[PDB]
Amino acid sequence: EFWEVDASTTTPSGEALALQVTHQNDKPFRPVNKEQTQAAVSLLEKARYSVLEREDKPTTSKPGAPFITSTLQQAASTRLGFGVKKTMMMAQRLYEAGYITYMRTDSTNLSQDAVNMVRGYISDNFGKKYLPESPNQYASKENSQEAHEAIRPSDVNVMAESLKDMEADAQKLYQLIWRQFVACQMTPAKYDSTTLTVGAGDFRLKARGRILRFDGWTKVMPALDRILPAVNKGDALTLVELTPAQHFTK
Amino acid sequence: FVPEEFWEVDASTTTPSGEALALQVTHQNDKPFRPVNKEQTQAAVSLLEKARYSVLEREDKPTTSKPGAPFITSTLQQAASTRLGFGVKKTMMMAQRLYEAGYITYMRTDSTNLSQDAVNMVRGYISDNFGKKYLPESPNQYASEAHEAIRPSDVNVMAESLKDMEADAQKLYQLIWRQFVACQMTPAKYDSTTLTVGAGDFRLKARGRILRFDGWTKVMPALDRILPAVNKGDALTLVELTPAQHFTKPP
Ligand SMILES: [Zn+2]
Repeated sequence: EFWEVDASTTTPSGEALALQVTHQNDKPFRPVNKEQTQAAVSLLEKARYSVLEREDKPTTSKPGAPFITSTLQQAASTRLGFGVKKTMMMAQRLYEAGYITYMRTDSTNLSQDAVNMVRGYISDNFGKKYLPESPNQYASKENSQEAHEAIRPSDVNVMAESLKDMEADAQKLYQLIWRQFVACQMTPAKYDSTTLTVGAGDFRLKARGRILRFDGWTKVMPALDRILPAVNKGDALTLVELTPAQHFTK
Repeated sequence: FVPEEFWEVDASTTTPSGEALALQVTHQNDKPFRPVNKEQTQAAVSLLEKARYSVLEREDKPTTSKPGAPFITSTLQQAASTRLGFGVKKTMMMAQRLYEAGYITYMRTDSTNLSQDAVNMVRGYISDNFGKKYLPESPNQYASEAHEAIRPSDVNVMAESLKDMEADAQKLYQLIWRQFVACQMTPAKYDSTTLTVGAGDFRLKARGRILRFDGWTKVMPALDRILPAVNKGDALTLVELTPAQHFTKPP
């Protein structure tokens, strides 16, 4: 058996930052028993934590394409817990009430009027950094009347909340469709794929993930590694909790 | 630090689709699982390692996380301890400093009240700096000597632009400022999933939640992940059981 110790800390600005104890005395931390682990905890409890290093690799996250039947079914399942049957049923009701485009489609195509309508909405409700220079294209081939279209809101100015006549699930499904559509025409989110190294007494702790630099499309559609609060080399952290756990090789 | 009164045992599993699923033991023999020492934890592990894991139930439902009330003396001390690492005397001293300088309301109070002017002031700020979805239709009132909660005299004055206030007082102000603004913002909303699992004489659960709207957490960070698809009756592959205990900074 061996033990691991995770630590919960608070950044200078009061944000939560989870770390894993990786080293003690410059070597790998892996106590073999409760005795050694609890002693490490005592020491960890009394140490002063600070960020020793922050290694960044700039990255950008592109919004996803507007929904089609397959992607709507996957997203509704994941974000809303809706099975395939419920999803198509609610999509059907929405389509028939005239709130969204046809629900059976395998094309991410957006008509010209739809692109202009959403870019107008983005331009009116968000800063200019949220609007790409040109429309975001998904799927090769442009629109032309009777062509297929992605599943999208008939009118972007209509929010799920305004659908007072549709049942709860239909409204939730509409909000999901609405968000994916608006987000697909917004700019990429920008992050710093990072590794934070923290020093505490004789220990070294680490966290890996990404720090948000610009939310971009995520402002309307929350993105599903993990987002770490921004911290800089030299910053002090406040220890709030230590969690030792026991693991077995087999 | 303060060790929790009970240890806990987590299970690392896999679903029929091969996706990782993390669980926590909640019951043994139908009663709450509450091992008081490492020893009774080893026992539970021995029984769980040889058991069969099956999904008993899956629940998906919308949940909300309302903002907390504006600070009063006690809650400010606690938040300052946790978020800034300030001892009570240091907090009160910085508070006294911020007060005598006219930046915050009186720092010794048990009241979560906010004057009509204060409310209108902060809602105005919220309206100008955030979307419409961030401003409650009606103000938020909290349940509850002074007569008003600790809050900034002016919402427009930011900690950064204080003055002859030292570093910690500026930080203490930001904390007070953020709590004040967030208490008048809308709730954060999520879509939660709860999985219940059966194994031998034990029951375990997994809780996950997807953020749908950050609301108040946009200005005041809250202090979890996406659960894989599985259905009632699905068997799970057991990977490893992990006893664990939490040590938390004392009040
Ligand atoms: Zn076709």
